[PDB]
Amino acid sequence: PVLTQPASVSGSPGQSITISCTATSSDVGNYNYVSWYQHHPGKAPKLMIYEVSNRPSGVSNRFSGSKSGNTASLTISGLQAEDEADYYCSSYTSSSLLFGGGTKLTVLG
Amino acid sequence: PVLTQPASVSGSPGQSITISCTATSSDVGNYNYVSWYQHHPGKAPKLMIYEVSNRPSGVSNRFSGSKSGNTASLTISGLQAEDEADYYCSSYTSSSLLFGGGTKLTVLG
Amino acid sequence: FASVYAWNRKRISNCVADYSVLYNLAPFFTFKCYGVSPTKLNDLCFTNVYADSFVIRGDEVRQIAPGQTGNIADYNYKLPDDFTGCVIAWNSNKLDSKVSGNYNYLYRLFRKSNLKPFERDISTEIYQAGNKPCNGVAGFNCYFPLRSYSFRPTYGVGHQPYRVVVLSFEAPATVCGPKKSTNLVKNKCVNFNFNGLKGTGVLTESNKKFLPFQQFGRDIADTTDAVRDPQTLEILDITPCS
Amino acid sequence: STQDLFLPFFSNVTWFHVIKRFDNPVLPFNDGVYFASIEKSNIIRGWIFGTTLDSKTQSLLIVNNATNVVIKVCEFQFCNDPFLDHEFRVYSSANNCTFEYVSQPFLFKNLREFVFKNIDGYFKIYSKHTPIDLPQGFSALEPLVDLPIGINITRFQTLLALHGAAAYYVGYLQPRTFLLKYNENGTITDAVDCALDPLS
Amino acid sequence: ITLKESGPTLVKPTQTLTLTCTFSGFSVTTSGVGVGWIRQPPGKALEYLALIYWDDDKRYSTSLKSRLTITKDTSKNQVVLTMTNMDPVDTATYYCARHTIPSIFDYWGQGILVTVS
Amino acid sequence: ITLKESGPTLVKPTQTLTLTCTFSGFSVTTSGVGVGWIRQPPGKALEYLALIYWDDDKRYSTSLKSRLTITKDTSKNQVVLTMTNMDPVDTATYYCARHTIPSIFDYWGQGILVTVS
Ligand SMILES: *[C@@H]1O[C@H](CO)[C@@H](O)[C@H](O)[C@H]1NC(C)=O
Ligand SMILES: *[C@@H]1O[C@H](CO)[C@@H](O)[C@H](O)[C@H]1NC(C)=O
Ligand SMILES: *[C@@H]1O[C@H](CO)[C@@H](O)[C@H](O)[C@H]1NC(C)=O
Ligand SMILES: *[C@@H]1O[C@H](CO)[C@@H](O)[C@H](O)[C@H]1NC(C)=O
Ligand SMILES: *[C@@H]1O[C@H](CO)[C@@H](O)[C@H](O)[C@H]1NC(C)=O
Ligand SMILES: *[C@@H]1O[C@H](CO)[C@@H](O)[C@H](O)[C@H]1NC(C)=O
Ligand SMILES: *[C@@H]1O[C@H](CO)[C@@H](O)[C@H](O)[C@H]1NC(C)=O
Repeated sequence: PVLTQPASVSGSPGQSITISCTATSSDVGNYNYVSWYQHHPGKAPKLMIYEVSNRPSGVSNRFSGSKSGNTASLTISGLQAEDEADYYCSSYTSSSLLFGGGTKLTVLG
Repeated sequence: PVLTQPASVSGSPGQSITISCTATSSDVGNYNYVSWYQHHPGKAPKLMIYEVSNRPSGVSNRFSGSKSGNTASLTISGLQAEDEADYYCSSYTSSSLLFGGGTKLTVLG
Repeated sequence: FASVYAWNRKRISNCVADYSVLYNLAPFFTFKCYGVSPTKLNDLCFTNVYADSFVIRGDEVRQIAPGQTGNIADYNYKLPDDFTGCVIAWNSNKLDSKVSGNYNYLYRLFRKSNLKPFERDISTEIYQAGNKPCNGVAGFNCYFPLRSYSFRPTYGVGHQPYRVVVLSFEAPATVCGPKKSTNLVKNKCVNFNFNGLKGTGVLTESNKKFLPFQQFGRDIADTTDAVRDPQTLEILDITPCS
Repeated sequence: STQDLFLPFFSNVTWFHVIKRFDNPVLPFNDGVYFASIEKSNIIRGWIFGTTLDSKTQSLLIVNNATNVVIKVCEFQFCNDPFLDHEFRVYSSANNCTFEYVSQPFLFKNLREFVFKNIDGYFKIYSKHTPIDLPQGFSALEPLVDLPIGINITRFQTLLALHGAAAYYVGYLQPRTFLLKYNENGTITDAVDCALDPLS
Repeated sequence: ITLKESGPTLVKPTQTLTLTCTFSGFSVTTSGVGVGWIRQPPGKALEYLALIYWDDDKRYSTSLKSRLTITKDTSKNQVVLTMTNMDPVDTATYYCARHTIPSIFDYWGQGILVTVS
Repeated sequence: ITLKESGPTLVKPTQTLTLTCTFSGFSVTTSGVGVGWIRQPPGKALEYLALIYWDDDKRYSTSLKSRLTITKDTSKNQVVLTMTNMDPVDTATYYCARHTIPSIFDYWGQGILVTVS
């Protein structure tokens, strides 16, 4: 009953970065309500993706996602130097909601 | 980065002998494109085996081959007095192609 | 074959689509369909068929499918989530590879955003990765969009080149499968189907003077009593069996 | 007895002339069109069928020449007054093509009759050629080709060769019932228009 | 659509922490809309604490169910969360955020840092 | 499938050796097919010199890269290899052969013997 993520991801600006989040339980059920957040130190967490692949307003079209089985992925296309943040996944379980461990993104240059 | 062969091979007619060729580098990669030649002095070199174990047309079924690791072997069964020739191996490397030192075959009698 | 960054499409129409001829191209590596069965291909007649061809690495073949992402799927060749058709790929090392590496096959590495399904981008315009204009000067945070594969004979599985063909299968249809047929039996008593005209009875020689454009005839009760054989163009007189 | 789109008997047929000015208007296409012409010097070469009648929507272009007939379905940038040069001066460019068909030519004065129908996506042509206002007498037209064009038609135009004189007639088909008589060889020899008069 | 937070930043061991969230731009009495609390201790991921719905239905994290109580006052647009028996290890930034189904939390506030000592 | 070789048999020191291979029975301008040269000095094994591909991609032995140039004429079915700065030790029989992937070389010609003196 824990959402599992990679510790970190990296690549050069202009390249594609993939951040994965996988369930380790069946408690997630349909697992069709996966959210992704972008957290900058000193700032409130921002919603980037919801309901697996939808964007909120005020969000760049460089951000998109999808699901396969019980694993979700966040895709960051055209990586920018401004994308350095801690990314988190979140989903529902039978009696609670969970957040992922958090993946640290680094931009190379 | 040199293909290594025995100085010579010998045996009785009607029997089977083996001519070996071993790579001494990883530049060969898959080492799956080994060619064997039978060179009769005064004439052009003839292809006997290619792609490790395959025969060209115009080649006796007495000739076959195989691979183990990064070493190739040419098998000559039913050895004839007409098989007295200098045998060569060839393979690809990272930026070029190489030939082996050459093995001199002698038929006893 | 075209590079993946610049995949080549041609339209297929007004033909008989024999799908057995493409199983004698190479041993067998990757083959998958979608919305269609491999064994119903020589039957279903399509409104439009498109063939998209390109060369990629073996490890990239898995990206050419609905729901996939990575590099090729996003920046070079994207398929829709509702894609219908069949994908064929095979190992082409023996034709495409070179000793020092075949550098004539390119793919896009640097791209501002993901492509739409069946979108292509043939541009080689300099990509700005940083927050400053380089004005064409390939220095820091400034890149040429494309990279080469450099395919070699020494490469193992997954690094070797593969030729990929995607057949997109889509109103009046023009791309139909082949039809089977048997021998014609005369002066006996058979069941029969002549180019869609089904019936039963005895087929005999006819003396009906059909016009050049007529395929079958009828009696005074508007019931079929003669057909033209679609292969021999002969007229067969149809009567009930004794 | 059959119900289909036929040209009603004893109806009004529009008579256009070709010369020194020729008639080349864009005419409507309703349920179907009956086209006929009388000429000696082969001035009428082809037809245009479509809707926007320009490089805005796809259109069916049928043009005959000395060796074959060329049928194309494309988005054509048609001329304001398209013609053949006795070279092609019908359109400036074909930007998007979907269908093409080639066969032997479709084409005492020479009388040629054509029937153009567009049913369920199929554009079908019937025709006959005989030696010779319109003449009296009766003859049925045989089919030429039924093409899977798959387009709409609302208007059409006749393509003339410019460099003689000719004339052509245009009528329209209606969903009437006719009584057709087939002779011993299956040739239609006579017909009755069941809505012409109380005797019929 | 904003949410502001206020309350104690320093709490003594075994005492009770009370945080008040004040929101504006929306109502919490509408269907499908609630308000919840999340915390983030240093070096750790976001942790769910409590959630109150428009109908006064109150739900809590299973591990803190016995320690948390959440109430609301719809006349002032305020939500109050109290956490009893504060431990020295309970040092984290607390956040107030709007709760919905298709998207779990959004419009997160800046958060308030609470240290127990 | 046949390949014939012709050219100088005697070359002076520091001069350039030019050999021409004329082929028939096949076209070089096809995928997967090239033409290369190999030499065999007395008492030694076969040594790779140069390879030209159907698309005019030119490759050379790393030790002779600066000394060899290979070109082709597809109109006459001929391939020409030139080797500059010939040394007294560059005495060998030169061979023209077809190059493919599953088989590095085949259809070897009889070869031409070149001596430097
Ligand atoms: C390609 O050539 C081979 C050998 O003649 C043939 O068997 C195969 O059917 C051909 N491919 C197609 C699609 O016809
Ligand atoms: C192909 O069909 C034509 C009829 O259009 C027929 O005359 C011809 O004999 C057929 N060919 C074969 C091989 O059956
Ligand atoms: C059109 O046909 C009618 C008969 O239905 C006739 O009376 C009328 O004069 C014709 N019009 C012309 C211009 O001939
Ligand atoms: C008729 O048109 C076809 C196709 O455009 C062309 O190949 C042919 O030469 C033309 N015939 C003449 C006499 O120009
Ligand atoms: C060409 O016409 C076809 C319909 O026949 C249409 O589907 C296609 O998108 C058109 N292509 C262009 C470039 O307009
Ligand atoms: C023809 O017109 C109808 C409307 O009456 C429209 O629904 C149909 O799509 C049109 N077909 C073409 C090919 O434009
Ligand atoms: C049918 O055709 C024949 C010629 O083959 C002709 O003599 C006969 O009169 C025709 N029958 C009729 C009713 O026209």
